[PDB]
Amino acid sequence: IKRIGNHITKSPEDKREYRGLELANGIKVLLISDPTTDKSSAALDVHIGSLSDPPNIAGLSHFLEHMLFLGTKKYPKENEYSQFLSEHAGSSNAFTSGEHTNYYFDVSHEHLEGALDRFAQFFLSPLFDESAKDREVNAVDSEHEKNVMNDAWRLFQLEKATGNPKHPFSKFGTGNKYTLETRPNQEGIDVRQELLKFHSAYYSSNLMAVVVLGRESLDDLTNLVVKLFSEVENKNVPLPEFPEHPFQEEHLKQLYKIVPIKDIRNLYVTFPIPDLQKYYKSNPGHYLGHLIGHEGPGSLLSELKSKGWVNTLVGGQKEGARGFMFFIINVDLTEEGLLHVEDIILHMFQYIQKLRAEGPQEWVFQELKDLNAVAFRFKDKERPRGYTSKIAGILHYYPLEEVLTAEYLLEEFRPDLIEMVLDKLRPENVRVAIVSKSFEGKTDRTEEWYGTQYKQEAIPDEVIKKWQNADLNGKFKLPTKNEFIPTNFEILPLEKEATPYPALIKDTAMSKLWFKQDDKFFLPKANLNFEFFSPFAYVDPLHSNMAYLYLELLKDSLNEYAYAAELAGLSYDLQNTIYGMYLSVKGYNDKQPILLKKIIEKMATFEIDEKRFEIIKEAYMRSLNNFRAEQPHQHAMYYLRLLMTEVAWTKDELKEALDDVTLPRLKAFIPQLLSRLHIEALLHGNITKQAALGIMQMVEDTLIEHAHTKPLLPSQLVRYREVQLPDRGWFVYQQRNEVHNNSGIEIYYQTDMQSTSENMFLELFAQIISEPAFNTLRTKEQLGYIVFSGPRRANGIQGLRFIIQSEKPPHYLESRVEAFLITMEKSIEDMTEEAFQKHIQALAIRRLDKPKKLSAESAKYWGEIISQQYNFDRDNTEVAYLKTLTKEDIIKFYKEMLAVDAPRRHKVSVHVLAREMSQAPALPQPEVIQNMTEFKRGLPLFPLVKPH
Amino acid sequence: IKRIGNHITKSPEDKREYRGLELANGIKVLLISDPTTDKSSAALDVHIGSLSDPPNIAGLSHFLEHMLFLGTKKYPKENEYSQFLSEHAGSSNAFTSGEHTNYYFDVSHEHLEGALDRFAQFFLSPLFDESAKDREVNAVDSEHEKNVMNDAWRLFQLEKATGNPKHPFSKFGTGNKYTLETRPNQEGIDVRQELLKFHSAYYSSNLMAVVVLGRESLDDLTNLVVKLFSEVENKNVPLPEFPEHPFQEEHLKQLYKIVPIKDIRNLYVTFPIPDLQKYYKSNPGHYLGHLIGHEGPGSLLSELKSKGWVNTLVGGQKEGARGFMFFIINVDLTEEGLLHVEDIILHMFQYIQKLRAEGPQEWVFQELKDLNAVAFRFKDKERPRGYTSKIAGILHYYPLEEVLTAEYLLEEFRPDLIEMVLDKLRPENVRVAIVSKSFEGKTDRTEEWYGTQYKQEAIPDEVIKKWQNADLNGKFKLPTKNEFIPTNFEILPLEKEATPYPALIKDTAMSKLWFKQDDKFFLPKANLNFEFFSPFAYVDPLHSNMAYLYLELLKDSLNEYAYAAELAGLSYDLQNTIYGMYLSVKGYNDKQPILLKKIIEKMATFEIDEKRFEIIKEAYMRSLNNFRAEQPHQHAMYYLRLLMTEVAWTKDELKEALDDVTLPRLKAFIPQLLSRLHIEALLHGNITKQAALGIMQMVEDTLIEHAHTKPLLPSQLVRYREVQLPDRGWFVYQQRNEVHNNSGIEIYYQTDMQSTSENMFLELFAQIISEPAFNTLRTKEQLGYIVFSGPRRANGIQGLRFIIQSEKPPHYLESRVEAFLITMEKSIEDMTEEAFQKHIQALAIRRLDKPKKLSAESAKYWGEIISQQYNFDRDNTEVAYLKTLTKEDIIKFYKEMLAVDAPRRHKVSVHVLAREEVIQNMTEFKRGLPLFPLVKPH
Amino acid sequence: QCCTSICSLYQLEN
Amino acid sequence: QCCTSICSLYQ
Amino acid sequence: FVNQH
Amino acid sequence: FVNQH
Repeated sequence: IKRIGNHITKSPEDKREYRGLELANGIKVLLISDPTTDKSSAALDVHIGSLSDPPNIAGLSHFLEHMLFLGTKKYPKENEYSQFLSEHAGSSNAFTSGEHTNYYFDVSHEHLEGALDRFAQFFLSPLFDESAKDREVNAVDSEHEKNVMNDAWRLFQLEKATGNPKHPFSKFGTGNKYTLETRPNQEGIDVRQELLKFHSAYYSSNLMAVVVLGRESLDDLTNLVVKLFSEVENKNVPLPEFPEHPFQEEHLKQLYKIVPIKDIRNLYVTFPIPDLQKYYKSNPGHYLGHLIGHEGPGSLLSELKSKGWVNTLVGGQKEGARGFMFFIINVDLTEEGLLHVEDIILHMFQYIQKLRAEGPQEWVFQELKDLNAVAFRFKDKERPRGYTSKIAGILHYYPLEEVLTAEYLLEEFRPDLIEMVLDKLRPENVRVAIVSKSFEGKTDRTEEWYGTQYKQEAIPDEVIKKWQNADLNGKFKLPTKNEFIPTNFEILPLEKEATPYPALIKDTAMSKLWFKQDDKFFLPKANLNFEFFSPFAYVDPLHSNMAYLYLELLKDSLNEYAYAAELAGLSYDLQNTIYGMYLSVKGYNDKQPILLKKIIEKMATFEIDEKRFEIIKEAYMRSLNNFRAEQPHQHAMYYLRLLMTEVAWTKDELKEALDDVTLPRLKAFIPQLLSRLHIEALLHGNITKQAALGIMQMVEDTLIEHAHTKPLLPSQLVRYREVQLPDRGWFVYQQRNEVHNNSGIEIYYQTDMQSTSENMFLELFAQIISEPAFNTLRTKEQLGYIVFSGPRRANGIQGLRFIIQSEKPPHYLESRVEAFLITMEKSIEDMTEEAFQKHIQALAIRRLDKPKKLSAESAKYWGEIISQQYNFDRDNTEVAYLKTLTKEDIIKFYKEMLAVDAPRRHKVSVHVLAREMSQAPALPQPEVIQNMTEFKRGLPLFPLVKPH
Repeated sequence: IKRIGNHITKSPEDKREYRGLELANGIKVLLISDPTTDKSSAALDVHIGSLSDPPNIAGLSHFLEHMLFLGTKKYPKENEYSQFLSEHAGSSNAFTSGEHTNYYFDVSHEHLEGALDRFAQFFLSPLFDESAKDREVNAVDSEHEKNVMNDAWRLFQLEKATGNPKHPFSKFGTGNKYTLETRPNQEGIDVRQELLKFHSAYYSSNLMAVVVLGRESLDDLTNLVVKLFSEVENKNVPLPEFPEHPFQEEHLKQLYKIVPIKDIRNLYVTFPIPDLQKYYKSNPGHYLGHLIGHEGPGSLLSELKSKGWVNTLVGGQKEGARGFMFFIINVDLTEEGLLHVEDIILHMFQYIQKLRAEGPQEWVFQELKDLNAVAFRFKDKERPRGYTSKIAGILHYYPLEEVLTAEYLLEEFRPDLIEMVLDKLRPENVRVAIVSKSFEGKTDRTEEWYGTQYKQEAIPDEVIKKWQNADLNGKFKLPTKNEFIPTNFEILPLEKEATPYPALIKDTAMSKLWFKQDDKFFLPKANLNFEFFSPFAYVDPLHSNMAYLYLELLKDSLNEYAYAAELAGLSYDLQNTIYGMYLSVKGYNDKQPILLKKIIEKMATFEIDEKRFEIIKEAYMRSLNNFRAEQPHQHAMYYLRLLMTEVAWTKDELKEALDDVTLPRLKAFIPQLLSRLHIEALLHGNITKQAALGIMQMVEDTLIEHAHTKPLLPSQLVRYREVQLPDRGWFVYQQRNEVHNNSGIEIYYQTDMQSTSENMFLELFAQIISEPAFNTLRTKEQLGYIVFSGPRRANGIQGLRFIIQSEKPPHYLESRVEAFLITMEKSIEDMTEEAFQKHIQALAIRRLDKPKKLSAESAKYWGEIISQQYNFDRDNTEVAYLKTLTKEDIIKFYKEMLAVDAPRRHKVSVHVLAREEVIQNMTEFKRGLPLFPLVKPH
Repeated sequence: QCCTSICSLYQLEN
Repeated sequence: QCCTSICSLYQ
Repeated sequence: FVNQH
Repeated sequence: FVNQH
């Protein structure tokens, strides 16, 4: 009751009334009301990172956030937060940064009290025990043990390592069961006392801020927040910070050499700069990020492209701790790009000095400020989970008025800070880092935490005084006036024939359409997407490889044009599929035609630059062979969708059939692919119907004019179908992951086709085991960190699956899955009516839920139009069938389909094992699959789903 | 009783025994005693044909031969001959020609003695009851009615009935209800007394010679035929001879513009000549037509084909009756061959003039004699049903001591005979006949029986006298020595890999090979078989069109070299399949590799002629839009395959996607098609085990070095599966035929996937109800001429089928089939154990035999390897299983899979209608049904 | 066995 | 949610 | 080719 | 492109 805000800045598109305040104990509280929401939520952000861990025990903050979810004294049950939150269509999640720790959930329609009061005790009073601390560090160990091979983490910790080893930046965030358990009892340090001291010292103070997305009012919930969060008492803890940047001049001007595990080639150029979070009005770092990392005509990337050294390069300024902040120009490299690193960085300082001679530009600021103002004014709707975590996560920095207008509004263009940061970019401040697998035998030093190898090649002053000596220009220039900036923001009125679902309007043997004027959102922007079909796109591996090569070189040769469209708010995406290729163009309403037209005329009338093809061919050949370095459970989810389909090609087919693709073969392939084809599309958003038919008309008329496109026969518009497993069939086959020390498994229970009375059986059974599967297989039995079980739907055929990867041998996992099945059905027959109706209501709220963003319903329409079912109202009738179900119905579903003694039982298993690798029932002897095609030769195939 | 006979001439590679002699009444008999055989037959020929039918009734020999099989005196039940015959694993058949009429049957090992006594009663004394006559007139009408729109019959009767209207050659041989039933009973003539007169007074012991294929000895078969065929009474009927021609020199030098219903273009040239049938010592006509119809460097077909006028040429002797023979040269015409007619015929008389100036040759007669000498020394033995009626048909023309060597050896050279028959070929003796669609409407005459429209124009004297100006010979020259004539013949001895069934000897990712050195027949011959699997050949109708034009154009570009090897017995077939390309080279073992490697290095390194590509493209577009005129029983079989298979392209889509075929399009297709392919092969018969390896190694070597062929990864050796019909499901697909006035149908019961116990359920039920099906549909119900019932083996899935076309509505016609299945439901249960044993015995005789021709061993080993089944010993295991089945098991199979109220019942039907749930479109049908698995290889 | 291409066979056996 | 996937999630 | 009767 | 991070 200390501080109340009067009115803050909101975009005039929103309808959500807001209120900010501050409590007696110094908590920054923000209130959000929404009358028409369906999942309310709240969040919290304690401003304490893993950079306040004690020096002896490493990764205490992460172990504490990981242990706080389990157990309080006002709710002594182990899972009562998770169990009550999952009975009511909610889900909870959390993470730790280097500076703070976010706690957030979401919950159903009005269950604010019963989950917010459970979320408040989180900090009011927590209770731990021996059991939890003893079996939770195993899950944190699995967490680190899956990230010991992740090159996004190995490079991160190696940047943390080679700095100032007396600095708190050189600290480890996770804990690997060794710093958490083995070291503290090696020297007798207790852990529970460390956790109670950490929490009572840091978390209970003023530091945390809260936000809650309520339905009721802006006075109904102010009282609710005050009563719950008044207790936590201010301990007057000042914010931890440190003005000393970790890079002292002894370890500046240095060039390491790192050896990865997955085959990559990269070049990092690191600059240190002082803190610029205080300047959030002029924002000099975004200016220099816009001027350094900018593709287009005559810019830093395009010249390095033209010399064949660089694929791409991301610039910008990288944040750090509170006191300091980085600046990075991160590049990737070609085969002969690693020979010319000094010339690459020479061109980088050529472009720096060419941007240091011209000086600060006001029209670039005005352009960027207009673009951020237009991008703020038509800001789309937000999902209430994830959003409240962000705006609680940035609430510590800004006052009450601009809590929302963060990095959107800019007041002044002050060139003095532009010159300051542009002076701090000097080759006396460089730290180059090269990653290449060509350094196998040359590295002396190795990392202890992760186990990576690197060097110290401190750059002698030859190449420094080659960098800053004489820098006039190459052929660089500043970017020009943008022409894709929008000017038409008029919402077209709803026409006479206004439909709630997309209607077939054109139906020819060449194309078909699906059109809906936007009725709910009223934003001047409309996405539109296409699915072109060709029977020659996936005939053999070679024809499945020219497709990716052609599509990629099309995307390569058009980035130069359309980066200004992606910068103004028009984004496209063009990738291949099994059946044909794909296109999806979204963004502001004014320049979809210009862009789509240029994409089509660049698609049909397409030449090949030979050296670019010869670069991309190798960048794909090195994108096939590093599939062996990736997660085990992803190899399970790859192998299952390879075996359970009609035709699919392995990663071993395509790298053999890349030894045949040549320039003339690909060059003759595009007239073969674009000769006969068929288009399927929906158009959605703010467009009239005559202009919709004109847009797709112009599309197929351009393909007619340039490609000589003919329509396909209707008897060769076909899809693929799923193999039918025998009743009482037990199929398993194992493969061995080469580089990960974990094992993995995915098990598949196949029921039947897509019906309107049979999707709710499997869906309700997958909702009744959603919380207990996690609860007994990851928490109680500690089988690993990757636990997931749900419905899988490919080719119409629906199945219930289990994804789990662990240290244990996989057949142990499959046995304890069967034990979970038996214990689960025993728990099903015991449950009462009220809990069963609670599960039915939880599924009737998760599934009967309107989408907020316009792309969230365009991905609801398109994802079923590409499945050829065309059932738009399956969200109403299906859940109207869900309301009439009896307790017996699910047992009758379970017994003859999913049980061990079942007559209709379909089960296939994929075991991925490692590099060197409470009463389970009796399982029948497996039959193993040693060949995929001889497997799929003796089994029937399902019929395809008839459309609606 | 006669005691005549001497040593019948044979081949020295033969082991069969022969004996010929006459009877006291005049019947000639040839006795063949073969102890190894499994079936047995007897046949005879009556020298009275349909040429001497009474004038009032248009055809009585055919109606007599249809009415002969019914109602013998001694065995008076109607179906008795074919019920004693079909239960002992035999099926008889007979026909009636202009001057002859054969009657042949076949029977099992021992039932010959109880089969001749049903067969001699066709000749001793038949009933000819009228109640079995009013039924057979309709069957002869349905025989005629399917030939009314058949062009090879319309041209036959227009060839006959344009000549002398007084001569008996211009009569009508078949009969409809008009001439048999309707015309006589209006005029008041009884057909019964005409059958009794025509069989009693004109059908005798002379003009009749029999033969028997038995397993009994020399002496025990001679008395058998004497005991059974001495009762045939003699009448000393004179032979129906006439020495004059039907062309009396006023029917010459005319041109017949004939309008067809099928879009065809042909040129018929006809020369009348007298008989050379007495001249079979020199055989001048075969000499002359050999030098006329030759496809080789500097020939007639080479010169006319080189300028785009003709696609094909046939020249030789079209025999008519005793007294006269024709001499014809028949070509096919292109788009511009239709309007350069007199220049074509001018070239034909230019080449005949070159044969006049060169005169006779002796080395060509020596070559043609040595080729028939080696074609007779190594002679493949024919099947018993068909070998008897052949040498009973030609037994009327030769002496008893030379019957087998009748057309297989030649006597001394007679040049003056060839000179006289060459002098008969003059421009004043021509009869040109033109068949073209372009003559429509301009024609003003109609044939009485077939309705064919023809216009008769006498050719002007300017073109006859410019055909007598034909001395500018140019590039026409006589053929050279052939080099495919074999000289090496030895058997290779049996190696230590003595296998009764061929096995793998090579299995790579590139090839796969099966090899059986032949151990039965000991002939210097060999079969080679190939399949070049490729995943591009049936992707799109455009790729099926480009495959078929590639294959046809390759076969056209190679005939120039291949026809010198076809005459010497080296026969090759190249065809396109939904999977890839089928190659098959068969013949003598001497020159197999030269022809095979020439085919390979013409198939890989091949370029295109523009003019030839256009002619082949228009010809195949014609052959695609031409299929609309086909018998209505064959559109149904076309439609069942269209619906059952996974994916199939119709005739309508092929001809529509044929428009976009160009030479640049086809030029890059061939290296795409043969870029990556898997080969599967069979070769057996007189080959060394390593020479099999060589003959596959040089094939894959030549292909990989001339076309850079890479192996095909085994995830793409896929084969199509079959649509699985739902249980208790009935489906109907209707369609309309446009050309024929009849309605077709095909009923299909899907049953289940192939197995040892399923295949014998289905085949034993198909052996139960086949002869009752023929009897009770066609003999009593008089639905139609064509009627068939049996198994349908497609994609490893079994089925039972009914194919019948008729005058009736097909929705009426299906109910007769279902009432037949009820009738044989009732009949199969109220049935004895002995006749069930007979029925399960005759299937164990038909399935368990041994083929004598080596190409039939190849046609079953290859016929099973291409099914991916590999079960080389189905006969023994499966027939062993057959001996255990009981009548209870067949009622299990019926009441479950075939009864009208059966649970597992799979019913699909098509309908082809006359010109005068349901299946709307086949993609929405095959989309919503599941697919069967594929068969597991043995 | 129907030597001539034209056929007057009593029945067609296939 | 987590930012840039370089932070450490609970589930 | 020869007609072969 | 700019490092949004």
